[PDB]
Amino acid sequence: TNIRKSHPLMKIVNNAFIDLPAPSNISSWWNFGSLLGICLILQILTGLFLAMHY
Amino acid sequence: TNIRKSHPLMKIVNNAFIDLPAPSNISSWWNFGSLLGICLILQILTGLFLAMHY
Amino acid sequence: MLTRFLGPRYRQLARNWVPTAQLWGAVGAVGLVWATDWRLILDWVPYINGKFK
Amino acid sequence: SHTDIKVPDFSDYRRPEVLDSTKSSKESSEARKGFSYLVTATTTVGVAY
Amino acid sequence: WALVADLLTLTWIGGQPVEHPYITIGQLASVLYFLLILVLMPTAGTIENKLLKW
Amino acid sequence: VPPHPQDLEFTRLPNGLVIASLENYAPASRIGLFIKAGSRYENSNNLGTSHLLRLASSLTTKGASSFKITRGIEAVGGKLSVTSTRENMAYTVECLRDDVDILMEFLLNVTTAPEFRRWEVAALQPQLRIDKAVALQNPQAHVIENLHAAAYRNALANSLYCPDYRIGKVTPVELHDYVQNHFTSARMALIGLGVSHPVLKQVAEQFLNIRGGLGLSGAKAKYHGGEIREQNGDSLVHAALVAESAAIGSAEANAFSVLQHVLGAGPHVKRGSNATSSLYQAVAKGVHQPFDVSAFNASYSDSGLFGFYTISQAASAGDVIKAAYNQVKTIAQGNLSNPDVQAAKNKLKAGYLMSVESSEGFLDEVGSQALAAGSYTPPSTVLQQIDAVADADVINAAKKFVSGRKSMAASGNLGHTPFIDEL
Amino acid sequence: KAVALQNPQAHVIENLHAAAYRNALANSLYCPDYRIGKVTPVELHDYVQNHFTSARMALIGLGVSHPVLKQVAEQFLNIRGGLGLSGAKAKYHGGEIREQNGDSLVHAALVAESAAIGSAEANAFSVLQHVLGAGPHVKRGSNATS
Amino acid sequence: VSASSRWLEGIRKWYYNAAGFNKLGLMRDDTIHENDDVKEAIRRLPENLYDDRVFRIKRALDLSMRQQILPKEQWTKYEEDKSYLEPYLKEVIRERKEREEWAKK
Amino acid sequence: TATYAQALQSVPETQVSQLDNGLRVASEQSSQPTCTVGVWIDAGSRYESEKNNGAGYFVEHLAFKGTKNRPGNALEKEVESMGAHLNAYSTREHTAYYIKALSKDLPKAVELLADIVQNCSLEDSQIEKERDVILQELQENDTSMRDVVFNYLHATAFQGTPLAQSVEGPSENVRKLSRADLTEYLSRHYKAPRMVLAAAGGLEHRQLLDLAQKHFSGLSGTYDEDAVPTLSPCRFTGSQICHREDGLPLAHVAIAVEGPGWAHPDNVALQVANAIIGHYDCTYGGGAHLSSPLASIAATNKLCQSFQTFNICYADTGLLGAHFVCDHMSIDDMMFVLQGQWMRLCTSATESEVLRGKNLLRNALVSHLDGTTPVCEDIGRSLLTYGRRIPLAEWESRIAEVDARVVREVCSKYFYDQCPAVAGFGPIEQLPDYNRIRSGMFWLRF
Amino acid sequence: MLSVAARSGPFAPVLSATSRGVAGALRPLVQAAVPATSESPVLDLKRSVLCRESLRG
Ligand code: HEM
Ligand code: HEM
Ligand code: HEM
Ligand code: HEM
Ligand SMILES: COC1=C(OC)C(=O)C(C/C=C(\C)CCC=C(C)C)=C(C)C1=O
Ligand SMILES: COC1=C(OC)C(=O)C(C/C=C(\C)CCC=C(C)C)=C(C)C1=O
Repeated sequence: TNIRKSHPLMKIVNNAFIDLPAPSNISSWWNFGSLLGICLILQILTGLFLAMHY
Repeated sequence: TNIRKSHPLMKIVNNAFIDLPAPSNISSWWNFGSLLGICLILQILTGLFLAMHY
Repeated sequence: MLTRFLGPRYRQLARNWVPTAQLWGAVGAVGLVWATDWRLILDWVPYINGKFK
Repeated sequence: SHTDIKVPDFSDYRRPEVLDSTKSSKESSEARKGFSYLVTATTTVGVAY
Repeated sequence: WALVADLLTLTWIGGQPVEHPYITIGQLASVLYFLLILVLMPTAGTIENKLLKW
Repeated sequence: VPPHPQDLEFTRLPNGLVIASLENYAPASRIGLFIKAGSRYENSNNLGTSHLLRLASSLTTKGASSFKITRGIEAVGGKLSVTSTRENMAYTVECLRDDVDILMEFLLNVTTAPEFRRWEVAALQPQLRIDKAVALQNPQAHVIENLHAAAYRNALANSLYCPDYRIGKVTPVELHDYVQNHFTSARMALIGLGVSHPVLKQVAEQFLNIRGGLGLSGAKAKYHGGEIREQNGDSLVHAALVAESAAIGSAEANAFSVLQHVLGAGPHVKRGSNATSSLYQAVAKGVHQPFDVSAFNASYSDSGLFGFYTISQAASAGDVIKAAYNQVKTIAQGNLSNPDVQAAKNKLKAGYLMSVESSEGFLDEVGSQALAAGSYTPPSTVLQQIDAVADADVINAAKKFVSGRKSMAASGNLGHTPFIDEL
Repeated sequence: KAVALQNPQAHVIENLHAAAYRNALANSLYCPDYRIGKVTPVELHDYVQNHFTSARMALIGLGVSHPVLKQVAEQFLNIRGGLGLSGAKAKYHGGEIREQNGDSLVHAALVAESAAIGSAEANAFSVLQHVLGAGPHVKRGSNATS
Repeated sequence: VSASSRWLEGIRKWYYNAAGFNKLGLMRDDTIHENDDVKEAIRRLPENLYDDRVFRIKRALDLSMRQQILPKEQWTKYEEDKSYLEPYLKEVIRERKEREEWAKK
Repeated sequence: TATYAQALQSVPETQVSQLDNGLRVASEQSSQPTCTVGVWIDAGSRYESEKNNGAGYFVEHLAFKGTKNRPGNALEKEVESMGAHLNAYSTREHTAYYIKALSKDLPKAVELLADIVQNCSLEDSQIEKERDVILQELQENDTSMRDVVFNYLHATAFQGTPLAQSVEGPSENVRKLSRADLTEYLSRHYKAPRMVLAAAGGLEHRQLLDLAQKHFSGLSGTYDEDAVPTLSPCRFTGSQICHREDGLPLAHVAIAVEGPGWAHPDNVALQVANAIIGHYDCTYGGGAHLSSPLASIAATNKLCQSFQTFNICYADTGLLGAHFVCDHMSIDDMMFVLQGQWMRLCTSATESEVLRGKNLLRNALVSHLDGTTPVCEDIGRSLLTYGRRIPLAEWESRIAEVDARVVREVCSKYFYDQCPAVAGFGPIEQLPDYNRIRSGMFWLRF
Repeated sequence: MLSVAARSGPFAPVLSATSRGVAGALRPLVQAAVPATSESPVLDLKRSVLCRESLRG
């Protein structure tokens, strides 16, 4: 066995961003899901720093 | 098949609070885990309402 | 294409569940009424006249 | 030999309405569920409040 | 594409005062939005199926 | 005050089909289509085809999908069962009087318009393995299957259960071929119970006029002899010793049946010593503890296997077998009474009459008779035929067993089980 | 057992022996299916104690010296308390075993009792084997002398 | 038969060409959306058709990935477009509909 | 051609007649050349003490081993020589001894039955041989998981009552029961008003009567009086017995609510509902398409090897439920589906399925009453439990009256929110906890 | 007196839709349950005996 595949925490990562079987032909348009992911974190991070003075 | 056992969302619930095999002899002292759970939510809920005026 | 659920058995099914769907609605109503203190609906109930007039 | 398998006396734990081997349990069943469900009904009423 | 184009119209109108042109075009675009999604797009699918002998 | 009965009506159509019906004023009805299509008609290239076929009675037909057959029959609370022997396949269908019509239709559809769809047949293959495992938990089934494999080189040698290597390999085309060439008019019989002759005769003339298959009762079973031995460790050894006897229908067959009762078939008393059983008392005398024995008698269209079957602890096998064999020898040397043959005759007659007491037993006897003989022989004449058997006929059958080339099958821990050579 | 049994020859020869003898040589070189999982530690112990004894043994060496092997044998191989000779005696019986298969190819072996090894007759059989034909001598040959 | 039928046939041929699955060597039935009825029909296909169907889908997904298309001569021609799935799908639906009728009584 | 309905009327009325004893003699004359005669007795194990238990099972063993007029093996010799078959059984509530023989042989068959049922020779050497035989049978019955679970279910459902006992008794009783014990049990129970001579086939009722007076006259006449008790009711409990044994490869589970006794009219509606649920076995053809949803879901999802619903009847009580056999990881799904079906029927039973239930039941009734043997048994048992013979036409009428409303009312009464008796054996780690099985006996939807 | 299987002896399998798979002709067994130790499974990889589609009220 591996470490990625078996560890309770890493499993989740592995099954979602590493070994996840993805279609070979998805195009940009499929990128907006990860981009929303980034926008969500970007909104939270700059949002927190603003809350430190607002 | 059931509904609890198979549904992606309910599975998690089932595996954590319904069919979870638990030892038959745990005593009060084992309750503090759920009590911390309640305290965490209680702190968040009253905490939010205070933030609406603080 | 909901013509799948149209027939004698489904008609028998609907009836068997009516007293239950009706009693569930009575639960929902009184439950809504008692939880918001529905002035309009409550004032008619004999006791529970804790709003005097 | 599986015929030796006793069933331990539970008189020590049985509700009074179910103490006689001589008679039905069906009679006291309603009162018995009644009593136990009244407890949970009163409780929910309490929690609702 | 007419839905996306109709949504440009809607935002453009939305950013404009409720005076001349703007009222009736923004009124008709609203009808179009719902005529498109609710009636036109489905009808097209049925037609397309038919052209394919499906 | 019971109603005066009715006679069975019997009819051979010119195409060879036979129709027999009895109007018992019964609440239920029973219709069976008996066909000469048992495992003996299989060959080296298609073994197990009649097994999968037997398991395929509810697959879709023209005129009736699988779902319909199942739901339709269950809606009226009836049955559809297929039963096979090395010679026949019998499709029986059961239901109350008022429902004969729909059941008849499903029957005709299953037997004359099967579609054997690729995917439905693929899904059914695993059932052979479940079906075979369940039969094979009775040690008798292995034994008798090996007994036949050992005795014949041919057709009767085939098994009633699909060989393992064929599970998953029998094809839709092989099922189609098996039906087209065996399920034909000249190889068929439509028997009815609780129906009327015109109706069965109408049905047969409209739907059972199929012919273009093979012809008679065989390729001809060539009795050969030999032995099959299966090491097992079961604490109990099962063994069967047999020799060629006589084809069913012949006078000699009845002699063998009477011999079977002189020696001993099943028991008559719950937990009894089995006093009138020659074989049993003969083994018991010199063997102390767990054992069973019984004469065995199988009769077919062109052959027969008669002898005995023993069950015993691994170490007593030799003794049990030898005692049994010697007991038959004793009758072959003339040591047979007259009241013994008389008692055997009574056991045989009482049992046959008992065998057709019910609808299921009666219908099967009428169906098998129709196939084997093309006739219906009333209980009176069967009783008459049994009576014609003389003591010397029984003695002669025993003598035939003793000197005929033997066949034997045995399973268990065989360390003390003799080889024929040693009998 | 599965790996050995993928060569059709192994089934054949195992059944050939089962068919020919009623005894000891009839046994198979592979455990019967019904025994898999059932052979016990006590049965292994018993098999060793009664067969792995001095009078039934031979220590052969290659690239070693006689004194060393002889020393080893005198120190460690002096075990005896088992059975005695070469058998219960194989009683040749005869008969046939047939396994229906569908393999496109039929494998068959026809045999009769011949002679025990060591006897002069055994050599006659070995010469007969070569008159008739054992394996091939030429890659992809007609096998003229067979 | 005449002028009109050919006109509806040429309109159908026109849509077909416009639809563009042909450009990726696909056949119409390779584009069907997979619901249960369809999933079952795929299952019921014989070995050959099933294998051909996977190769076609693979050939297309590959093309679709690098956003290329097949040379014009290798496009599937309309009405040379074998509807291999149809008979299976039809029967699976027919089977479901019968279950559905029985479920009403 | 006659209709089904008409055919029910054609069945000859079972003739009932009483002796100056209490011995009821009943027969159903047919046209068959074979017949079945027997004696049904209101003696079982629900009548036994505790020390005593196994008494009748013990008598059954001795019954065919010698009488005073026919010693050691002489009886066997007579029965076998006429080609007849002699058999016997015993439940918790009934004992039977019956001969299956040629019609001419009726005189001898009754004569033998009489001799066996009265002049029994419980000879010391034989009663001593039988203790080894019965103990071996106990060892044998232990290997039958199914027989074990139904004995467990009885033992838990009927806890401190005589009904918790098995027919064969505990081993300690088998090795200690004396001849005195047996003789006393015989004296108490094998007496005229508690027995019924039953027959079926080619016999005229007068023959049976003559024979009954000829060979049974000599029982209860100068007898009865004080020492004849009735049957006390048996409290149903509602609990669980789990015999965990991971060594066995399939789990056996039997669950049941308390049913009403033999007498109750509502056994018909229960049998209809049970029929709707039906039975399954891995050798049934038709998997996915089976009508019964339990059967169908069990076959496709492979949730079991077999299952059967049942409705066992005793004096004023009974066990109503189901039994199943399955792999260790399927006990939970199996229970869920089983319980799901009971509630569905309790609340939402539909008409079409009720007709199927009624139809399955009409076929079962008639298919079973085929042959002199099942009918003779039916006559004997009926008279012991019903006091009458209930003609098929009446059973039909009772079946015909059942509609969906009745099913959901009658199932509700027995199943809805009631405590089951649960018995498990084998790999039962996944047998749901009792509280959860109890919570599956009602529904929050409803 | 035909009906090979009922003439007692040769084997006769039954398959069904609603009833159970039967394998059941004649050989000894019955007089081995008496001189006892004739075990049996209790539904080891099985089905079920006695079978069903018979009853009463
Ligand atoms: C916080 C807002 C959202 C986040 C973080 C989110 C995240 C994602 C991610 C990571 C994917 C997989 C990659 C991809 O196809 O882009 C995805 C696919 C999808 N999302 Fe979202 N998304 C969000 C809002 C939406 C919205 C607004 C909808 C439409 C109501 C939507 C419906 C879908 C669907 C149907 C898919 C499957 C698309 C496909 O596989 O072709 N999600 N999303
Ligand atoms: C929990 C993480 C977030 C925090 C702590 C946060 C906190 C704040 C604070 C303190 C302000 C006032 C300061 C300012 O106006 O610049 C603000 C403004 C705003 N935030 Fe957030 N926010 C968070 C996530 C979001 C999200 C998810 C959105 C939605 C995209 C969002 C959109 C806005 C907008 C539109 C404004 C007002 C426009 C402006 O920047 O002036 N922020 N936020
Ligand atoms: C937000 C704070 C915490 C939460 C919500 C939390 C929640 C829980 C819950 C729900 C359980 C299971 C039930 C029980 O035994 O109580 C548990 C068990 C446990 N927790 Fe925590 N806990 C928290 C803090 C801690 C701390 C501070 C520790 C010690 C560093 C700890 C170590 C453990 C361990 C070892 C167990 C296993 C105990 C056993 O099974 O005997 N957790 N916790
Ligand atoms: C995100 C959820 C929470 C929010 C929104 C929240 C918000 C607040 C706010 C606005 C105050 C100032 C008002 C006041 O002093 O009463 C406060 C005070 C405090 N909170 Fe929280 N809080 C949250 C969770 C917590 C947690 C997890 C703890 C740790 C148990 C906590 C412990 C405290 C304490 C000790 C005080 C000061 C004592 C006091 O009440 O005067 N709260 N919180
Ligand atoms: C195979 O299809 C997929 C992609 O290719 C189009 C993605 O790119 C992503 C990317 C998702 C990320 C990185 C998680 C972000 C979510 C949060 C809450 C931060 C997912 C899940 C996916 O399934
Ligand atoms: C078998 O042992 C366990 C218990 O018995 C002592 C519990 O009571 C709980 C209770 C935990 C809850 C309700 C989840 C709360 C967590 C959050 C973040 C709200 C868990 C998990 C458990 O494993």
